[PDB]
Amino acid sequence: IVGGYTCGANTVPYQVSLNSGYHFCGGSLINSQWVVSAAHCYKSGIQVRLGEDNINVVEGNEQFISASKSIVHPSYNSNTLNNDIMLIKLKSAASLNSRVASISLPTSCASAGTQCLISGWGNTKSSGTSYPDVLKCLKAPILSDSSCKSAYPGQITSNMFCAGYLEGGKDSCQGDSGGPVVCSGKLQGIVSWGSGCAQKNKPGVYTKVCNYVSWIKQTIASN
Ligand SMILES: [Ca+2]
Repeated sequence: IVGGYTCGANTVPYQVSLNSGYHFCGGSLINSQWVVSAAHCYKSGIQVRLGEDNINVVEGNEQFISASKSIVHPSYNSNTLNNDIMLIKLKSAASLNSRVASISLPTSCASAGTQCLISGWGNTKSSGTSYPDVLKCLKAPILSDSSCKSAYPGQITSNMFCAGYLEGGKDSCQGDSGGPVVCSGKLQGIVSWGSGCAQKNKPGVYTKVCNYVSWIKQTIASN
């Protein structure tokens, strides 16, 4: 997250870190057994880390649970990042508590102009690299479809939305991929892509989770 703030330990209790020996992506806990992330975060060999604040210090509220299964969307296209969504099943259920909690899936798609909470352990610099140890947060508004398409001509599908600030300075970034975009208390987006981070006229692009609720529900009813 570039231009964000330190969230505060465990104030984003649905945020997970995906670890393959190191943190490499975020995700969102949607019930005790399942995490939503980005398909471009797929790796074999994922451990889900819940209850994290500092990802480099065991502070006492973590749960580390191996994935048993990962399910990339059947229509994921890694070239365009259309359908950039994945489900990860935990080998055992998380113990839900004040620090480890699920986020609701949406009933309706979020509206342009809504301010959402985006969070992650990704890079904090637009130019260069600095990765934080504690979770960072950003409030960013959803942009209109027309503004999103103008920013990335020929690249935005109906399964993507833009959020952020066209002047630059505030955005998600590498290492935040797969993490949540929460709007009105629901998971509406997944950190998916953008041209650099926090550059002028290049807002973040997010997977539109409301288009995937029926797939998520049928897949979790079946696995
Ligand atoms: Ca920790």
